[PDB]
Amino acid sequence: TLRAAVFDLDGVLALPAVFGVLGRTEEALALPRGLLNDAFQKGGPEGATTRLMKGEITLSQWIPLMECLPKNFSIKEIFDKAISARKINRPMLQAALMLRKKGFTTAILTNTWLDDRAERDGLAQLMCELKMHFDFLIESCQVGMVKPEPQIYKFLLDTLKASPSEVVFLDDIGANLKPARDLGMVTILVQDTDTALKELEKVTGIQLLNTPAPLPTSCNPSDMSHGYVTVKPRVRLHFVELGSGPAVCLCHGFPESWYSWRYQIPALAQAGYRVLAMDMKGYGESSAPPEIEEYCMEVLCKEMVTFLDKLGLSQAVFIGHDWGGMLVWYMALFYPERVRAVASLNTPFIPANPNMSPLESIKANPVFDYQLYFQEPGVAEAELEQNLSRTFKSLFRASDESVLSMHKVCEAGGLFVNSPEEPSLSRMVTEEEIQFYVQQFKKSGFRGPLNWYRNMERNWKWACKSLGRKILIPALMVTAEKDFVLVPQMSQHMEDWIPHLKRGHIEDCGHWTQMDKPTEVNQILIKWLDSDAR
Amino acid sequence: TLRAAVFDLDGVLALPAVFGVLGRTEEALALPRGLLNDAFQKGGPEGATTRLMKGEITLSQWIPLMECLPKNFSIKEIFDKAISARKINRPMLQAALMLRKKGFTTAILTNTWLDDRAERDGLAQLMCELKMHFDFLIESCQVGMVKPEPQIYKFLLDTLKASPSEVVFLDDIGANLKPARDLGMVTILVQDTDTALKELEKVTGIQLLNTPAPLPTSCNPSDMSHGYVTVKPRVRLHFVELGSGPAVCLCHGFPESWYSWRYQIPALAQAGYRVLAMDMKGYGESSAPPEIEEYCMEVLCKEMVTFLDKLGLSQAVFIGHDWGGMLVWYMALFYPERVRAVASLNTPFIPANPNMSPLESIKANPVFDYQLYFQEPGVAEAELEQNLSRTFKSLFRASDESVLSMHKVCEAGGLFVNSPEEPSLSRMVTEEEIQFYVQQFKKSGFRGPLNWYRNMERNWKWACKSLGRKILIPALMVTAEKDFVLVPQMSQHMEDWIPHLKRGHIEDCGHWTQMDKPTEVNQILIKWLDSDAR
Ligand SMILES: OC1(c2cc(-c3ccccc3)[nH]n2)CCCC1
Ligand SMILES: OC1(c2cc(-c3ccccc3)[nH]n2)CCCC1
Repeated sequence: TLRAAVFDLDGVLALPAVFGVLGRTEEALALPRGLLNDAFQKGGPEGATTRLMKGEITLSQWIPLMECLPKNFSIKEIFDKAISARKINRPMLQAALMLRKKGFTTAILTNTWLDDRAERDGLAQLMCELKMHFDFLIESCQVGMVKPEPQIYKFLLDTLKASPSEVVFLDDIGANLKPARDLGMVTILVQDTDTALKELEKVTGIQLLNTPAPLPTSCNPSDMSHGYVTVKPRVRLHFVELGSGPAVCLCHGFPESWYSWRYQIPALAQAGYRVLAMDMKGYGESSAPPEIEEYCMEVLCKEMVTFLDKLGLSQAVFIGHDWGGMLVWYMALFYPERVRAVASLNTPFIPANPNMSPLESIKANPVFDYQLYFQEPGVAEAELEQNLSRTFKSLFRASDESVLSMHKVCEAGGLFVNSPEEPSLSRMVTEEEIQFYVQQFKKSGFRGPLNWYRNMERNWKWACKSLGRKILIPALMVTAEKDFVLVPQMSQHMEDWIPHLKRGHIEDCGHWTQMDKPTEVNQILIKWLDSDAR
Repeated sequence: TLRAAVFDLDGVLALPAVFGVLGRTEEALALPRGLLNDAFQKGGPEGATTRLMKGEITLSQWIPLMECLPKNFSIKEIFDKAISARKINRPMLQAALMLRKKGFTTAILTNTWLDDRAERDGLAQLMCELKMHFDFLIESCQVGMVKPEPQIYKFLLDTLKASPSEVVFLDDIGANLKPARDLGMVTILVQDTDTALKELEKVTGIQLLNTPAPLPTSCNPSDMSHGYVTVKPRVRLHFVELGSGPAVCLCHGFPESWYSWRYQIPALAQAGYRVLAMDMKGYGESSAPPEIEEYCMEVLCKEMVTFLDKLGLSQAVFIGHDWGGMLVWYMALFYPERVRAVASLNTPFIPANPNMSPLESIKANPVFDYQLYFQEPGVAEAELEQNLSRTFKSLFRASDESVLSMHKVCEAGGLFVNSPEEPSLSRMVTEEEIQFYVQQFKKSGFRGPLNWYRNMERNWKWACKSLGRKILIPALMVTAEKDFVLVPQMSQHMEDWIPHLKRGHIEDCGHWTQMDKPTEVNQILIKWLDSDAR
């Protein structure tokens, strides 16, 4: 019985193989077969390459291997092209990801070097992306041992804390497979990925090939960088930070958390962006003052500006969902100099009606009756705080899983009057994911979050000041087909106020866009960021 | 008697003035005098410009002002050049900085616009740099009021919480000065900065002109973004983060804090870098496990790699001082792919002697006898923790202020045997700055920090593995003339191991480089970052 899987980097987790080059260089440059790729191996265990793979010398020290050849011949150039062409073998990583999800201890065992080239970042980025998905990364140059030497396999077994018979070992080199096999490990010679995965599938008894498209990488709260900024005495804002590049500020809706962006955080960071996933004022680890006025759009926007000020950021791309989407449009209208680009999921931009009170506007639409239920302080707090597990299980559901109506809420006397005491677990969320929201809401409750709805008149007066303005900065509107509150049609006239507005649309998607359709959200956002936000 | 100072942005805190352009455009393009600059003012209070300055419309909406002129004529281009040429009037900001340090309430009052141009970041950066140095920033487009209207001055007075006679008002426009003067405020017509400062000097009774060069901007701990990363169960690393751009990781020495970089943090962020000022393992808000082995170079370096991994950073420029400088050279030798560039202040790179034990090496040099005193667990902790204020006041001193010898420490039985109970406050530190270090050291004490010295044999064995390597990545060595422990001569042979090594040297500088000579440190580091780290 097996509980561990070991993968080689080159020719297994990363394709094309490092030595696929050479074979290609010799052929292309019409050089004698094997000359290059044998001069590279010169001296064997006492040679320059073994010293490099053991970490005795760096790649730049090794470049002068050194060793008729033409004028336009460079080992540096051949190796730069080879390392840069090498991309993650996605089906292989997907299989490793599946085995780990199924309880396996996963590891990368590779014959690698200490890269000190000017272009070393390319490989550093690749290793950073791969290493996060595995329990261990064993590099020859770090341990001072190499494949095929028997010592590295005994080291591998020690790190895994497993007997040889409990381990699968995948490698593209037969010589490096042999010591694993002779110790009693299950081995796979990797030629084409498909047959290697068929062999891995048969041995583990787990479906790896032709499996449904997996969900994007999520976040483990304890493995994140948590940031804290005091925006004013007694008001501190919490955020989760990941990646380098242009700052992308993610703003959640009601009754959410930074965790609502769990599928977007790794994806956007990987796309070349510095992600700042907020816990909005009144939520999670951010401060939750009791006063209603502390949650009016003007104060919330001013505090987001202070957040940028204190972090030393002149600009950030503002991506919002729900109430976050609303704030995000107001950041673009009142502080365009601080907004690099603006994007909203579900929340349209509707200019304020100066001739109609917001209470008149809300009463005119029956979908918005829950907003009137949210007006009286204490009422909705009591219902929502009564049973936190019930609250999140009832709300966080796909379009087909609906349990709550949202209509006639005030007349019925609550959101959960037609709802079960023990709602079933939605396909979008795990029990553990629900419990995270439960734990975050135990700190401050629903007073702060609900206060976002208690400034209708205040927000209306402030928004009326921007009635003569137009949003001329890069903007994106993402509509969700099955959002029965924030309907795609509500966005129809936005081009009148945002002429250069770009659009995205997600079919079979409910209100909880980020967790309902994570892959589609990431795809739309990355495409727009790369084209409009740099 | 005065306690408040108000400055205009244009033609006062920022030069050249916005309208210096036009006068220059008309002249250069041989257009009728005033045509441009009057068509701009068309309609007066009901005109397009007043609507813009009140925040009714954006700058891009205003561009089509609109209004024989040539083919190669563009208001967008004229305004882009004008805004980009405008730089901070450093002597004016320096004067504002002096008044605020002397107890004054400072404010910026400006007739400005909502900038939504593609090049809006330039101005956003300028405002971000200026606003941090003032109590208030009053923008016409945010308040819906403009200069010269009497309402903005009553608003100014309200925000300042001061009577007119307590306020100095500086402006380059006579019309906008008049309402402040007629209310009873002291006013200054700003033409040339020197006479304006002479007038400001006479009225306040504070020296503003020809004052000694001020210290760089420092950090107020409560105004910083504090980050926290768990590198392994029970080990969390704390850092202060400021700025955008390439990640610059600052590593302090013994017995320091992230705060030792207080003068570098704002400067490097302003230079276009993302500063991550660490609380090294065993210090401040970072975890301090008791075990000695937790502080060996191999573990500390591995944890710094995990820190980059969890933050989603493939690379960071590593700048270290003292023990931080040592770690930083080992990051370059063992993880070159994760180090964009490497810089050390005072700490030279000396390869390990494989034929001599580190205890033999330490005994051979009498300057290093304190390291032998630091060996026995509990001994140095007791002396250093006895009186924290005394510990920091005795250590943090300039080359001329020496109170401790560091020689014959073991024979004398301590670092402070020749030291006073109440040492005088060094010129480098304030009482408040000393108290910050006192408060940070109250959490974990000196066990963790001292354990950095308790791995001599372990560190020696690990360093011996890198003896065949060379540092080929961008590197900088900064020597301090009067550091009597980390002498500039100790660095003499570094070119043998780091061939492309760049150098910096600071005269009349002791061991505490960052606080001794902050201006010179910032200048050397920024110059090197911009040339070698991108
Ligand atoms: O959070 C809900 C919600 C979301 C909004 C909203 C308010 C303003 C703008 C956008 C959305 N209002 N209400 C969805 C589930 C139950 C209430
Ligand atoms: O912190 C001190 C110190 C600094 C170092 C050091 C150790 C290793 C490398 C560089 C410096 N060893 N000791 C300076 C004041 C009292 C001790």
